[PDB]
Amino acid sequence: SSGLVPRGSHMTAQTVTGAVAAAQLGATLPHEHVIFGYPGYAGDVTLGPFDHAAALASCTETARALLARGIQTVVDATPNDCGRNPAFLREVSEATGLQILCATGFYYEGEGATTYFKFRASLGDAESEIYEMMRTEVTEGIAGTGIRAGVIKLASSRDAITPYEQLFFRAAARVQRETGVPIITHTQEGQQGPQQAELLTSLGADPARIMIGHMDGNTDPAYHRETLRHGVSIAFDRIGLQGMVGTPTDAERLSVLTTLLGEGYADRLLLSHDSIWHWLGRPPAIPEAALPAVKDWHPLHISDDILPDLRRRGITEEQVGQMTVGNPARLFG
Ligand SMILES: [Br-]
Ligand SMILES: [Br-]
Ligand SMILES: [Br-]
Ligand SMILES: [Br-]
Ligand SMILES: [Co+2]
Ligand SMILES: [Co+2]
Repeated sequence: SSGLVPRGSHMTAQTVTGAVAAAQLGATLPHEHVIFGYPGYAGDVTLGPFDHAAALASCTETARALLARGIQTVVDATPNDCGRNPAFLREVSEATGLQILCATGFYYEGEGATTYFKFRASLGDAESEIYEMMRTEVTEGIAGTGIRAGVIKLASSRDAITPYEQLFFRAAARVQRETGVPIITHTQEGQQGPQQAELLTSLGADPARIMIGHMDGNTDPAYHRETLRHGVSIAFDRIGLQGMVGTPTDAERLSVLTTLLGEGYADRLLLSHDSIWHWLGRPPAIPEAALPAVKDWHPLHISDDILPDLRRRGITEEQVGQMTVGNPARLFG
């Protein structure tokens, strides 16, 4: 246990099929979405119903393809208000053997279903209600199913971590101190990474259990270095999603990544795609102009294209193993 180890609290990762030892996690994708729906998708149920058999077939096919790559674990980062379905994730996991951790949390103000908790906040202690929800889902289970969330998902807006969002950050810090559960986050358009790390650590959350995400959204490495100073991990977790409404290209992501790797930050860098295996609501109508922005946007892209490109650029087998196996084992295990 060299380096920065988690402050003895959580002893094993909690997956949708039960507890799993850190050493059993293996190569892991720290931020993906088996299924996902933007708030409102359920309102379009008549014309956009969930085809369970089709979704299970497509998702198990993806899980099998990941296992072929030696990826044994996926962290599903889907917020409670964005189509999270623990029971479905368990079906996919039981069917294939792929380990899946699910999340507890609400999305950022710009895209989440915010009305409910904004209302609860106007009436009383919304932070405490959110804390109770997170704590119960992490320690006891979700929706009475016994399936527990293995990570807390937090998300902030671009210009600030809004009052609405801070309710979740404060509740999550409290649950993190009590259980030691991992925290993963969404940052909007390459902003607030430092602010998130400062806020969570100042609230007492363990930096060794924190992964600030969507950091590939910023192409100035000083921003990543400022975030990393807090002792937290950062994830380039939308690899393959290029030029989509402002995101950098993978070439730009790799430049920052290789610069950080050359500066010895391998112990704090994680890689994922933020892929969606099966969309909820009506199947997305992909515009002909956006086809290139999503061509590498699937979960086999890091295994097949990114890792070999890092290796040929001088990144070592040990560094790749640290990012894809070592880091996840410590952060989620
Ligand atoms: Br469920
Ligand atoms: Br279902
Ligand atoms: Br609020
Ligand atoms: Br490799
Ligand atoms: Co996100
Ligand atoms: Co995501």
